[PDB]
Amino acid sequence: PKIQRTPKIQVYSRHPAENGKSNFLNCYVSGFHPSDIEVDLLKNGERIEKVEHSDLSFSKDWSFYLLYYTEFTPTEKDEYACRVNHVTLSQPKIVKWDRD
Amino acid sequence: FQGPTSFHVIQTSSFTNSTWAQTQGSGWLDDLQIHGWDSDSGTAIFLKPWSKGNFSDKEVAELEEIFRVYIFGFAREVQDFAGDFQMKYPFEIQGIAGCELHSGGAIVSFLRGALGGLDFLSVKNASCVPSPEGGSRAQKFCALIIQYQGIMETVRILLYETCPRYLLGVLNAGKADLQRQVKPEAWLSSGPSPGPGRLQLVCHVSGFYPKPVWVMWMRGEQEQQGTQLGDILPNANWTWYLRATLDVADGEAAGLSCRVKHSSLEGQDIILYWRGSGLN
Ligand SMILES: *[C@@H]1O[C@H](CO[C@@H]2O[C@@H](C)[C@@H](O)[C@@H](O)[C@@H]2O)[C@@H](O[C@@H]2O[C@H](CO)[C@@H](O[C@@H]3O[C@H](CO[C@H]4O[C@H](CO)[C@@H](O)[C@H](O)[C@@H]4O)[C@@H](O)[C@H](O[C@H]4O[C@H](CO)[C@@H](O)[C@H](O)[C@@H]4O)[C@@H]3O)[C@H](O)[C@H]2NC(C)=O)[C@H](O[C@@H]2O[C@@H](C)[C@@H](O)[C@@H](O)[C@@H]2O)[C@H]1NC(C)=O
Ligand SMILES: CCCCCCCCCCCCC/C=C/[C@@H](O)[C@H](CO[C@@H]1O[C@H](CO)[C@@H](O[C@@H]2O[C@H](CO)[C@H](O)[C@H](O)[C@H]2O)[C@H](O)[C@H]1O)NC(=O)CCCCCCCCCCCCCCCCC
Ligand SMILES: *[C@@H]1O[C@H](CO[C@@H]2O[C@@H](C)[C@@H](O)[C@@H](O)[C@@H]2O)[C@@H](O[C@@H]2O[C@H](CO)[C@@H](O)[C@H](O)[C@H]2NC(C)=O)[C@H](O)[C@H]1NC(C)=O
Ligand SMILES: [Cl-]
Ligand SMILES: [Cl-]
Ligand code: NA
Repeated sequence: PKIQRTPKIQVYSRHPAENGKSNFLNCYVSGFHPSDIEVDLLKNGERIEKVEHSDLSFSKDWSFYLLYYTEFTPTEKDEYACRVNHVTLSQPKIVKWDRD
Repeated sequence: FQGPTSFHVIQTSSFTNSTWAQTQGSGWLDDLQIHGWDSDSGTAIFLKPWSKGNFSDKEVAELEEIFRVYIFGFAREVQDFAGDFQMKYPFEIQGIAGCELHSGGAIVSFLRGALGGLDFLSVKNASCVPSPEGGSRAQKFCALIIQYQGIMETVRILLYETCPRYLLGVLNAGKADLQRQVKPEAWLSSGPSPGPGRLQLVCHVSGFYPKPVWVMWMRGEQEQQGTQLGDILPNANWTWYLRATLDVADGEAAGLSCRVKHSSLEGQDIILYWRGSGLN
């Protein structure tokens, strides 16, 4: 009734990245507690306004999870990321998208 | 039949202080959301045209009223009792209740509750059962709740009588979406791994529905036991993404392939072949 859980943050594209081809960028935030959380998707460090997200849910161990997504067109140079703030974080945690 | 086999509603009630609490709620078929709860109106949002299952509008409205009254009363009662229960603010309560269809046809119902992210209580054969993690606090709660006229009877009816017929009606009403088959796409990538002359190969599988999937790194007909599965991650619009990785010596990556089996493929497995020296 007391131990807080820091969010796990996973950033991935819906389809394999192809420069110039439209795609979708996903940020899955999970395993956190309590539920209050702030999530933004960034393009070259700037907040994307047209972002959608799921209604709050939680897993079997009661940890919350949320999916944030936006349409995006990857390029060779542009950088995308997911920026999260939670009570467990001193400052926002930024996880960059890695097509690998 | 394929697709989800369970319906459940969830509750998250966040108590900021003695005078401020807010509740979020929703309805689900396994991990697929089918209902939202609109706190602006105190009513449900039906996310699919078939989300009411076989229920009449009157019964749906009666259930929304039950939930509205419950959400309001719950916050109020917990604020009144918070002192009696040695409760420090802020705190969060979670609940989940529903039913699931098993092989052989039995439908089993459940209700669980949490405090501070830990199990607190459950409902076992129409009775409030305190969880050990809830300690004496959960014991006091179980003794308190049963004193409230009608509450346990309404829970009993909803869990063991209303939920099973709802579940069956909605699994039938939603079958064209719930039992659709959506083919995955798959691709390979590679990356460095910590060991000397060690590489990590990645088989990506995305866009499949229903959720069950089989992905394996292979050498001809030999399944590579070293295959490591990632967590199944959601996409928007009811599909999933999964990565299967393999850690391999540099000179032994040649000959590897990734094999994907999914219900949608009609026995035509996807097979991707890893090729060396940067040839994709
Ligand atoms: C929403 O759907 C529910 C599921 O309906 C079925 O499935 C869907 C997918 C479609 O294929 C539908 O066509 C189909 O009906 C409905 O719930 C079900 O209703 C039926 C009756 O229509 C009911 O069957 C009755 O069952 C009892 C036995 O029930 C006990 O025993 C069984 C095990 O054997 C146990 O599982 C049950 O839990 C009970 O313990 C039986 O005595 C009845 O027989 C009498 O009636 C039949 C005519 O139907 C007659 O031939 C006989 O001779 C006899 O007189 C009958 O077989 C289902 O059991 C019930 N199933 C569930 C899980 O509840 C649902 O219907 C509404 O609720 C019902 C409980 C009942 O009150 C109905 O009249 C209601 O309309 C439907 N709508 C809503 C709003 O929920
Ligand atoms: C720990 C064991 C269970 C755990 C959770 C249970 C409660 C948790 C903590 C509760 C503390 C206090 C919370 C407040 C509770 C209450 O505020 C309220 C009501 O309050 C008074 O109750 C009276 C009951 O008779 C009621 O009377 C009705 O009045 C009407 C007009 O007069 C009609 O006439 C009716 O026929 C008549 O019944 C009266 O309104 C009302 O005021 N909730 C409840 O009813 C029970 C809570 C139910 C919600 C949670 C259970 C979830 C179970 C769900 C499974 C899935 C649902 C089925 C699928 C459908 C989906 C489309
Ligand atoms: C209980 O909390 C409410 C809710 O707002 C909280 O306070 C905000 C300033 C911020 O910390 C939020 O995250 C919290 O949820 C308090 O209501 C606020 O009261 C202050 C002054 O009392 C006022 O300036 C704000 O506008 C109010 N905001 C809202 C949303 O009502 C409330 O006063 C707290 N009550 C007690 C008794 O401490
Ligand atoms: Cl409400
Ligand atoms: Cl599924
Ligand atoms: Na209301």
